Amino acid sequence: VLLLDVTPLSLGIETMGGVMTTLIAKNTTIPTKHSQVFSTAEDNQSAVTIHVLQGERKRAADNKSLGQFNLDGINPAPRGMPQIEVTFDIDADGILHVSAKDKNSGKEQKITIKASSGLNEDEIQKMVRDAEANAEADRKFEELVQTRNQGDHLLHSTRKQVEEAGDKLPADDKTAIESALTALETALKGEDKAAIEAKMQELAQVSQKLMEI
Amino acid sequence: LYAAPRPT
Repeated sequence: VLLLDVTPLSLGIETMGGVMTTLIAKNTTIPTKHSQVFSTAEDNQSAVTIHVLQGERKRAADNKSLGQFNLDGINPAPRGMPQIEVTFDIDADGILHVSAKDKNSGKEQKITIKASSGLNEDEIQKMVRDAEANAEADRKFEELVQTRNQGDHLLHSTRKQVEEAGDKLPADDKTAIESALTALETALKGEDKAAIEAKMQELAQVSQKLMEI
Repeated sequence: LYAAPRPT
């Protein structure tokens, strides 16, 4: 064949930290479908939002929003336990169907996005040029977000351990840990990955007794 | 990793 229909930009959803995660790649032939299971980042999250995006940039905020919906009623469970399957399906007429279904509860929600939605030819070209001009920056953004999300987890899991060690943790250890958590919490708000990693390292160095238990 | 945003 010498011509065919494709979807002209990547399609996906916003994930933790403001990132666009791709479910269908740019220039994929239509019709097409793809699913991916996602979970929750923190304990006891019972409601989630699926924000649908078109584009090639790593910051969700720089892509074209196509719509959104929420999924409610998920049993409050530990971080990473919910299994929420997200399915993008584009039919032969360019209509995009997005669904999310929580496997434990069977709760489901969906949206239909019409084929004329999203960016036009000129904005499509501009998007691809902008993503190429910002490729290094977007890579660095994705690496910062991966570090931030790790560091966020380390703060939470450390505070939980401090709480449950209680008395068994010497005062001087708890003082050192408390001060390292503060520093890490500060570094996470900035945009220097190595500063965050350095603060994780300083926290591990004062945490050894806390992980003896 | 495939995690949704935290609650608003």
